[PDB]
Amino acid sequence: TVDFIKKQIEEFNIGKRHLANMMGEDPETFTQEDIDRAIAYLFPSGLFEKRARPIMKHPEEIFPKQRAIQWGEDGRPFHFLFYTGKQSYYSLMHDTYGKLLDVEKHHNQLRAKDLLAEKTKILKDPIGSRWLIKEELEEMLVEKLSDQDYAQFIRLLERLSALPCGATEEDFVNRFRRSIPIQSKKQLIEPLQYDEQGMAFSRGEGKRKTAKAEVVVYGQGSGRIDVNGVDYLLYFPVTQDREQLMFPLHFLDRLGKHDMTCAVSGGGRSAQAGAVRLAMARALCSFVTEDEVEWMRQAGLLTADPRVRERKKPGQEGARRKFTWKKR
Amino acid sequence: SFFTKLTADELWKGALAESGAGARKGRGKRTKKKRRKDLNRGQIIGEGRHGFLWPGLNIPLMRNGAVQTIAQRSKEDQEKVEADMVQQREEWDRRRKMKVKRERGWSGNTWGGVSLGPPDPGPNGETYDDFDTRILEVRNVFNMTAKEGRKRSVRVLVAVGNGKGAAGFAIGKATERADAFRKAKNRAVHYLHYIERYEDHTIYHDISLKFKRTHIKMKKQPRGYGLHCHRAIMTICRLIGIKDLYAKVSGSVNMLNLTRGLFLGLSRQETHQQLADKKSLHVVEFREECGPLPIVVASPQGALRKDPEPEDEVPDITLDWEDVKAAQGMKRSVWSGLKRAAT
Amino acid sequence: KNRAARVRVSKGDKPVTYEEAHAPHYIAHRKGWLSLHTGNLDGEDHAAERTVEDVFLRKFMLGTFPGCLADQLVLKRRANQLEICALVLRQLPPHKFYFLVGYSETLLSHFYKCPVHLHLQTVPSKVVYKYI
Amino acid sequence: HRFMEPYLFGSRLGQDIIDLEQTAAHLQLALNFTAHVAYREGIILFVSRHRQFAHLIETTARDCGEYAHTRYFKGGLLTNAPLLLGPGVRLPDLIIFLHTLNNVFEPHVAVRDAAKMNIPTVGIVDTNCNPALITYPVPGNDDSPPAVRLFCRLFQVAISRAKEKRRQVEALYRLQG
Amino acid sequence: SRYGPEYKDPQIDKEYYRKPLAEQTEEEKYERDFKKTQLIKAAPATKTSSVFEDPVISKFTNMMMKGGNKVLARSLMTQTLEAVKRKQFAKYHAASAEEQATIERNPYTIFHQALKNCEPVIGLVPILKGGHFYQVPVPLADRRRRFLAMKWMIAECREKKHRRVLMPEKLSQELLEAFHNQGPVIKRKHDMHKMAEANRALAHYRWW
RNA sequence: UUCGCCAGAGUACUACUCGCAACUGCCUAAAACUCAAAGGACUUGGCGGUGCUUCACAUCCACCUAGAGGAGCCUGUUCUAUAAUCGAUAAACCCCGAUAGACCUUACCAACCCUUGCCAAUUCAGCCUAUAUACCGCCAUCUUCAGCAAACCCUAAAAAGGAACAAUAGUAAGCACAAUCAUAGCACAUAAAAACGUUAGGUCAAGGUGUAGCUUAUGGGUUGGAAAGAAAUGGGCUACA
Ligand SMILES: [Mg+2]
Ligand SMILES: [Mg+2]
Ligand SMILES: [Mg+2]
Ligand SMILES: [Mg+2]
Ligand SMILES: [Mg+2]
Ligand SMILES: [Mg+2]
Ligand SMILES: [Mg+2]
Ligand SMILES: [Mg+2]
Ligand SMILES: [Mg+2]
Ligand SMILES: [Mg+2]
Ligand SMILES: [Mg+2]
Ligand SMILES: [Mg+2]
Ligand SMILES: [Mg+2]
Ligand SMILES: [Mg+2]
Ligand SMILES: [Mg+2]
Ligand SMILES: [Mg+2]
Ligand SMILES: [Mg+2]
Ligand SMILES: [Mg+2]
Ligand SMILES: [Mg+2]
Ligand SMILES: [Mg+2]
Ligand SMILES: [Mg+2]
Ligand SMILES: [Mg+2]
Ligand SMILES: [Mg+2]
Ligand SMILES: [Mg+2]
Ligand SMILES: [Mg+2]
Ligand SMILES: [Mg+2]
Ligand SMILES: [Mg+2]
Ligand SMILES: [Mg+2]
Ligand SMILES: [Mg+2]
Ligand SMILES: [Mg+2]
Ligand SMILES: [Mg+2]
Repeated sequence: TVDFIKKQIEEFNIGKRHLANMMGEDPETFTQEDIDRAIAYLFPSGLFEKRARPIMKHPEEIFPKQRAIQWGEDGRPFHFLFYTGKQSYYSLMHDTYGKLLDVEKHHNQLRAKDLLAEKTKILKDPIGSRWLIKEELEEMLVEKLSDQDYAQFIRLLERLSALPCGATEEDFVNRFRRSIPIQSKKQLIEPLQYDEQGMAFSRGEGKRKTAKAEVVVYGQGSGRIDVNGVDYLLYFPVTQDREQLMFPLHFLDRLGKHDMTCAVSGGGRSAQAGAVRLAMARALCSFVTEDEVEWMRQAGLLTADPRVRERKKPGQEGARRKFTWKKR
Repeated sequence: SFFTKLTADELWKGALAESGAGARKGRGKRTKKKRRKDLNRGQIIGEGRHGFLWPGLNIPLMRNGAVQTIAQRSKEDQEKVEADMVQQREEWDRRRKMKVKRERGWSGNTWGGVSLGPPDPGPNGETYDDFDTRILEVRNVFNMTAKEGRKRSVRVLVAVGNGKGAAGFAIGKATERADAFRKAKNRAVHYLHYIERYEDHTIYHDISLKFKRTHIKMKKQPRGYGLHCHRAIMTICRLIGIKDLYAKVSGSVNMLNLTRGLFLGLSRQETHQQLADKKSLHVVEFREECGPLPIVVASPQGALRKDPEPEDEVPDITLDWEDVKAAQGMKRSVWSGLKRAAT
Repeated sequence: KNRAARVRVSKGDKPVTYEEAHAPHYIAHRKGWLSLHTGNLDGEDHAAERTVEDVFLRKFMLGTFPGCLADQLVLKRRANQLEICALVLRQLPPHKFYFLVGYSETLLSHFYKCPVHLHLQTVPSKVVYKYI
Repeated sequence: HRFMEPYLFGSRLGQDIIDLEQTAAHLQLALNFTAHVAYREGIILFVSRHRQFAHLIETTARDCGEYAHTRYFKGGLLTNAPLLLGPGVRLPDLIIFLHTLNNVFEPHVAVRDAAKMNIPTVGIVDTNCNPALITYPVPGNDDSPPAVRLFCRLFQVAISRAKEKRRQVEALYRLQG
Repeated sequence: SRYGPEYKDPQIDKEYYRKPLAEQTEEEKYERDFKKTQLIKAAPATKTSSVFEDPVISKFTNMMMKGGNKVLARSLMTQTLEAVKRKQFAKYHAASAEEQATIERNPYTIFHQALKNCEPVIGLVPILKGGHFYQVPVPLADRRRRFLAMKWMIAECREKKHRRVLMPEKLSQELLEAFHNQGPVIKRKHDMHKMAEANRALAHYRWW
């Protein structure tokens, strides 16, 4: 299928030129972020699966990596490990073992000469380097891979890295390394806002069990809550609901140092109490140092409550309660 | 009423009950007659009951340089056309009802000895056109499965041979009989034996072989004793190229064991040239009808030993009682000298 | 076991189309609807009339083009004019194809009191998506 | 092994001793056959299942330009070649065994597959090997590193000489016409 | 169930975070608690940072709650505490000077002491051996003992009272009787202990 | 090189003889009669109140909560009773076909009328007549179990099986599983999906149907009735505070 992909490349180039001409943009500056945008407009297919939508990419992404020819016209295989089944993986293993042996002999000679110039280049914790996954290795090597052979390759790579690294060995071992994303879970702290000559003004939002609450906090007033135009004592007759309001302020010892006005809609009494508690906790982050906001998030004030009522299932009573199952 | 109709595919699928639940485990096979007729075989899309000849479907669009108007056939023409259409129905039914008789290798209702055609060509392009194959045994093999229960699979023994001394055998097992035939044919060519045939009509010497539990006694025969052997050994020898042979099978008559033993015995033959090489003596044939003429068949190439072999006054040969009875004329069985058909 | 709009898997030699290879639970996920109209919206009406017209069109076209139809028709309803898109095997001559399309464009129009458009795409054979 | 008795010189306090006269006699024929196969443009595969000299065998095959197999030998490799290797693949014309026995102390799969597929096999056999199916058995030691290196270098130089002489013969053939 | 296995239980104690510098062993754990990107579940509505709430009181209220009337259960608990406080105050004022230094009026401590007094020491497990069930004596876990202590009192006060008598009124008397080691809950605990002492010879049937 | 035995199985370590300190005894030892088999070994499933490891997360127990079986009512069945439908009727039926019965629905019955009787026509229409043990269409159960399976290859033959990662004959498209998708952000959960087959499982009464039966009738229309509870039982509501 070597010629088929080549023909598809020319057809894709011609189609890209035509798409640029019909869309009105410069074909020279036409890129994939414009190709997909124009496709989504010309063929607006509304489907839940993204892969089912129309797509026009370069053939190298659409078609998978096709295996190259292995033997010439005379039938003689090119690579010397063709009859091993996996001529790419086994060649890689052979090269890795040869480099390991070269490193070992060079280190033995250096120790005989009583010289130590190498360093430990295996600790990549600050960089955030990891080993290749099976899919990543199968992307590099066109042939299919297994689990045991992948484990052997990883365990040989770590053996090679555990030895005094050479000059050309480090770059070879680095191409099998992948960077990981930031695992920091620190939330964004809203800056203090000053609106209408008002100092220490902040806003927060919360949601819990179909209840939306928006709370504005002023850091210069006394401690009181105004909910929906009425005081919290009147709006929450139940003491537990008022304890929900007290939970964030008591954790920060800011009972009588902030004035809060809340607007909460939806849900019941407890759902509204939870929503306003979450909104107040998220809004108080601006008035507190970075040390206690983490304490609040560890105490469970800055995290949402995904506990939502499950939909009732057909043939059941309450999405869990089954009907009376008669054995006979 | 029009919305209540369905398609012909569903109508036939429901009428034939091909995917019925009673024909799965084996409750069927009572009425084994499944026939589906395509109703759109000889129906012209333009023809109809009223006999209108549309310019775009029935008649050519332009005739005599002008356009044709909507016309209708006469009653006699419609009768002629419908008579031809009816005649086509019985013409097709005549072909459908006719069944060609199957091959009778050994009997009218068996697959033993029937011809299966030349084997399929190999991947590299080699074609086996001179090779002919025969089926020796077809057996329905059943296996017990956890879900279905009995699992019927057909196992077929198939022997290939070209008539020039090259032949082989194989076993193909598959769910379908045709698939088993194909698997056996495609696998027989990979295991081919070469049989040394004396004068290309008989074997060099008599062989008495004892397989697992089957005893095979084969004796060399002249040009006038053509293939007086078992009904399967005759087919195997016909495929190999042997035209004259006498073989007796005693003990178990298992087809696979018989075939394996026959092939082993034919492969373990000792050629006259091999005997001459191993004995360093001339091999001389004394033909009965050629008198005392010392015909030499094999020459001991190499060092010809001048020391004569030790002439034993009493040979200690492991004789056979059946052969002794045959030589002494004690074989009074009525089945030994029966007149049979030709090879 | 679910059996609605589901073609059972054979030994591995039957040809299936893209629409046939997808179960009905994949509708609007991997495959779309064969017909589009405004009758199946929230605040709209006249849905039964559209459904019966669509099914009559299916049954009429199946007999109109026997044996040469590749897959299910596409019935687009857009501002009082009805478009019917079909995929047909190139078994019939274009002389007969034009006769059939000219016949249908007027028959359906006069039967449903609305303008219709008929579009046919000729294919050498049925397109195979899964194992064939 | 019972079939190694004719190939043994004797036993020196429990350890069997392999005679070297027959070793050299077999090795001359083996090297001549390998050189002729290389000269006639034949595919030569060095097979050995032994986790001590795998890298050495791979390097020797790379230097020779011939192919090597020192990893786990798959089941239908030589037999089901059209499905294991590719649509149409040319099987090796010579198989050279550097270790007849595998890691499980059993006869190798290829030593039987080559006989099944009619592929000539030159093989180094120790006192515990089975030379019945090997076309050219060489009675020697396959456990000593110098012993392995000696055979590897002998086959390396045989292949190099065969290829160089083939090239010289072709160069002369070019001037012949 | 919506929370994944990576979610960790929150810490509500404010003094745990107020002084992290007083010890170094807790520092090594609380510094890596957030480093591993450990997600924390939402704090339950029942549990808060208030100093006047107790987990034992919350558990007892949850056990007394019928259906989902948490407000009614909380009102019953508050009324029971008020009743025990007033009954203790009445006896404090009716007693002389020497008894005032011994009688306790705090409801929380007397509730905890009554629960501990009615907590069983060992329980019985039915083990099937030879086709018959034997009540093998067995040591009980702390949570099981506390749950049994609460459940016995709740079951006794729900059924062994008159219709006119209210739940807080019955519970106030029962708490005092349990605190003074005179209640039917204590009698039931003694009965269980005597049954265990009778079946002690069958303790070899246990295999754990 | 010899001796003692073996001629289908049951009859039969039997009957009838001889011999024996044995007298319900031992040795030797048939026949009538019945069958086309009787037997030894092996493969794969299934099973095991066999044994050894790992499990059960609403599942078995150790344990938690709320109910049924007690009362009334509603409703569905099994029974008696009428001229008065039918099917389901172990898990997988029992507020099930029916997200639904005063006429119609309604296929049931009694009284009465019409017989090329819906359609352009048809020695034709029409049948809720039988067969779900002939079907398609749709589902139930194993079943949130993972296996099914085309093309090959191997076994000192092959019924069948095909594995050792420091690897011992296994490659394998595909369908399953998984992933993805939806519950408009992730994760979880739910939903959805769940192949090949087992139960000749349910459905000729959603609809058409192969076969066998009706045609002044098993077809088509109108009116009136299709009760009732001696009794038992399933599932729910109300409570017994
Ligand atoms: Mg509920
Ligand atoms: Mg016959
Ligand atoms: Mg026989
Ligand atoms: Mg050795
Ligand atoms: Mg007898
Ligand atoms: Mg006896
Ligand atoms: Mg006796
Ligand atoms: Mg349960
Ligand atoms: Mg209740
Ligand atoms: Mg009850
Ligand atoms: Mg009741
Ligand atoms: Mg009924
Ligand atoms: Mg019934
Ligand atoms: Mg059932
Ligand atoms: Mg009526
Ligand atoms: Mg009625
Ligand atoms: Mg009727
Ligand atoms: Mg059925
Ligand atoms: Mg699997
Ligand atoms: Mg097999
Ligand atoms: Mg596969
Ligand atoms: Mg999502
Ligand atoms: Mg998931
Ligand atoms: Mg589901
Ligand atoms: Mg899935
Ligand atoms: Mg049935
Ligand atoms: Mg039924
Ligand atoms: Mg019907
Ligand atoms: Mg019926
Ligand atoms: Mg009842
Ligand atoms: Mg129900």
